[PDB]
Amino acid sequence: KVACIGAWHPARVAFSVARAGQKGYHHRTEINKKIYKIGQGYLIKDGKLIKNNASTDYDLSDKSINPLGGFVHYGEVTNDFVMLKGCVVGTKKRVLTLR
Amino acid sequence: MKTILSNQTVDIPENVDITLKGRTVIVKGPRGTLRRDFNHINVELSLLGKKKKRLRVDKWWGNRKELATVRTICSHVQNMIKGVTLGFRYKMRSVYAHFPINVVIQENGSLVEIRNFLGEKYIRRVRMRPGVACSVSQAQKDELILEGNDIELVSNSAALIQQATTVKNKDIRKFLDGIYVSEKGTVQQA
Amino acid sequence: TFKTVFAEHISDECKRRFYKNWHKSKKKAFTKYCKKWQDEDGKKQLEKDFSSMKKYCQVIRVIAHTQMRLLPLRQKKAHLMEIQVNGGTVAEKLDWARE
Amino acid sequence: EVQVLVLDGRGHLLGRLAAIVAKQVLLGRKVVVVRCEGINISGNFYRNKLKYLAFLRKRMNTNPSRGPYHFRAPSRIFWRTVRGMLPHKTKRGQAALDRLKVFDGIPPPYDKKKRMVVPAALKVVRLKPTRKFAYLGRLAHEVGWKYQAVTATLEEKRKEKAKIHYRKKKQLMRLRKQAEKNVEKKIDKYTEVLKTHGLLV
Amino acid sequence: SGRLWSKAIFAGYKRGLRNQREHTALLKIEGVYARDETEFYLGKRCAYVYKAKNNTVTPGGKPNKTRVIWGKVTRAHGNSGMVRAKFRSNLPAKAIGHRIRVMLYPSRI
Amino acid sequence: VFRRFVEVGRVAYVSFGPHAGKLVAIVDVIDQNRALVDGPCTQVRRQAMPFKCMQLTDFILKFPHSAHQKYVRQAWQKADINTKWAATRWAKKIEARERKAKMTDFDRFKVMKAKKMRNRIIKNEVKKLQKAALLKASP
RNA sequence: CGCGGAGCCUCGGUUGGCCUCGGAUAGCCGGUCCCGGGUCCGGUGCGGAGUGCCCUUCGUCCUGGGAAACGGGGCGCGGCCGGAGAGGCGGCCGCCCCCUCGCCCGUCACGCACCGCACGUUCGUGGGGAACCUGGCGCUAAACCAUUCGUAGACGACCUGCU
Ligand SMILES: [Mg+2]
Ligand SMILES: [Mg+2]
Ligand SMILES: [Mg+2]
Repeated sequence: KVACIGAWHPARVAFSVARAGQKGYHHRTEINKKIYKIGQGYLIKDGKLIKNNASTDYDLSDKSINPLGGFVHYGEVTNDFVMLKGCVVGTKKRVLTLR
Repeated sequence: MKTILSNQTVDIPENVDITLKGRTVIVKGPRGTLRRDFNHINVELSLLGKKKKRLRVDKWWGNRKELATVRTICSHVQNMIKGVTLGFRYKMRSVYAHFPINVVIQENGSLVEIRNFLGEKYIRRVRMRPGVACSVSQAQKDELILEGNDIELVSNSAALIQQATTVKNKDIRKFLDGIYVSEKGTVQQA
Repeated sequence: TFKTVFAEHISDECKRRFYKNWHKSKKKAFTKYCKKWQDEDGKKQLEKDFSSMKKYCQVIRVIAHTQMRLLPLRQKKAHLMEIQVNGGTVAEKLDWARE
Repeated sequence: EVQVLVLDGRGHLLGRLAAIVAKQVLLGRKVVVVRCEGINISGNFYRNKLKYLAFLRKRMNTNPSRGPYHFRAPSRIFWRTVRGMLPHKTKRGQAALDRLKVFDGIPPPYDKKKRMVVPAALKVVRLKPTRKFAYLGRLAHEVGWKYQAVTATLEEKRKEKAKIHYRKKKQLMRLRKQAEKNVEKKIDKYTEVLKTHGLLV
Repeated sequence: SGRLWSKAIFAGYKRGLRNQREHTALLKIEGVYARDETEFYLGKRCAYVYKAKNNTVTPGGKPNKTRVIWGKVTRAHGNSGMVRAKFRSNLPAKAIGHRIRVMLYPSRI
Repeated sequence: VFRRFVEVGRVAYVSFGPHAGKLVAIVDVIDQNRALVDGPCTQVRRQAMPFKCMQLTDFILKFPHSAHQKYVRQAWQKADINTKWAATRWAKKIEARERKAKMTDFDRFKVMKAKKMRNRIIKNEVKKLQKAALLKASP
């Protein structure tokens, strides 16, 4: 708890004192997230699909951005993707607005 | 006490032909033209002559404070007339004890930049007023030579580049460095 | 907001956004609207609504939507968004958006 | 008298115009005040800005969302001065205060109507010319009014449509004067009756 | 044809600051704003014409739903127009800021 | 600016006060506010008047300051001020302004019919003058 | 879409309009000749004036003279154009269609002339609500609950899915 929620006078609780209530699910805008990669989706090219959008020029493996077993609580990413540095708001499957 | 009448007349040479659009003095001479409005002062301006063209200015029931603005108008008009026939010229020396202040003039005399003031790395860049052209002299080793028509723009441009070279956090009874206005002259010395 | 113009063929994943219950509806949204792209008296209404929007508006915003059938999610209802168009004059950014 | 009263706000002192408006609104009399950026306040600018910034500090510190509502447009600063001259806690003063419409700039119901001027509230009448004054449009800009640039671009657009109106109205005035010389042998009888009884000097 | 009465505003009752006397009304006649300009009006009949829900009788016609409270202008009030008026029954406070007719009956012109 | 000056001999027009509507002449000046003032031919005996009552005209008489009554009377009579006034437009505007006020109910009727006819001809004529200015067919 | 009709219910105010320069104030306004200017000419206790201007309403019939004749009138049709700050408005044309009347000054007589007496005169086909007849032209939905979801959750709310 918060032990004191205000003095005697003003004879009211001010708006600045910590109170209990809703946590999370608030709209937030955070800035200066750097893009690290704009990834290409699975495209079917010569009859069989090219799936190497997590390859680098140092790795050269034929692997997708999907971890083994897929992204947890999400699914798999077959479309174009953006790789941002760090953490962003929301759960998995949250629609993000990126401007 | 409010004085019934306080006038002061200004002689105008034959080079300049000033006009009066109300309380706006448009002076026009060989070095260009100038313009100020005096519509923050309640006076009457009138051209007098037909051959010599004086300029009077009257106040009509002024108190003491209003009676001071008459001769200021006359002094501003006379600095317009000196500005469009002779023009204004400020020579300012660069004083330094150890680190030579390097001034190089940027685009067509509109911007100066000052490199080595007290031996430091930040580069002062101070823009002149519109109409003031700065220059580096050839008569002496290090003086700026900036010049123009209007006195309140030539003088402001010297004040910007003098307050740009302020010594901070030191005693300024030693450390006398900076660029300081050395004389207030004219072009076309009569 | 001055004037809004929609396209002729809006897909069902975007038309699903306009309903609270897709399953009980008769799917009638933008059906009287789309006929004025194949009309003449309603056709001439459209380019008057572009040219007035060309001569009054200062801000243009395109109305775009995602396409949820490429995503592995349960949701089929797409998300609409106004994305504004920077750069150029208003007449320049308008016929860009019509293409 | 059922029409509204359209007052130009420009050149008028704030509280001299407000006592004029507040007495009319209590006597019936719908009144519209347009162009509230032109309203002047006497005393130099910095002095009057401090009185608004001193007002911006009065807020209920327990919950300032309940507090004094500090309106920042020039039309809504003027609207609170005339409210302070009204008995606005009663039904009579609340029914007064909605006979008053205030506007920034001149909106398109009132741009094609001729404005009135109250001479007992003008700056050129009520101040000595060597006294400093301020503008309500400038002072609202430094306290947080978002829109003096867009309101200035719409006032300069209104005026150039209004110059075209004037020089066409004035073009008909010299055709009417041209007509009075064409027809003067057939209206000399009627211009004698009007000149006898005090019309037509 | 024509208006034939002069239009006036019901301003308020004869009052002090913290007392009002409802038996005397205060009127502002449009057009007169000085006390020397108000001697014309000092005996004139005056009416407060209003409408209500039920029909009442009309002298000289079928039952309308207009009703009248009649009064007289008795004296001047102040230095700028503003006569005061005595009505047969006191004016309702609903009427404050509405129209009162001033009539040109009993004449002295 | 400032064509009309308070000086000795300046003829003023009294705008309000008890002597309202009378021409009068400035004889001497007192203390920035008042003026010694005399109308010998307009029934205003010599007295003091504030300058805010009086409105300056264009007429100046020639007599020295604080002369007696007879020297401002005869300066009034030659270069006759009473007949130069009531020939200016400003005395004509006053003459028209009061005869509009002393206009009876029947004279307002005769003016109403006359002005209604007079504006029919003028309005008819400007229809013709602006449709003849409309007959223009040049690039 | 009609005023198309018939009646109602209910809320009342109101008693002719002004359709627009921008501004200056120790200065303004209006015309004009030469390249929006300079000249020039006027006005300025603003008369090209809000201390103003415009509309004016007894109705008709006899009958003349002026103004007119390039006109008037149509919720006449058809087209065009202007206006976005709250456009909610304002124009210009083409064809039809009736009227030579309406505006001033006159002849000529007439209308409940209701017998001294109040709420008369407008806006106004006002607003609002129901019901009816008459025509045309049209139109055929969602929302909530239940259900499912878990990006949500104390409960409601929110996010979802269902030939
Ligand atoms: Mg130290
Ligand atoms: Mg804020
Ligand atoms: Mg009524």
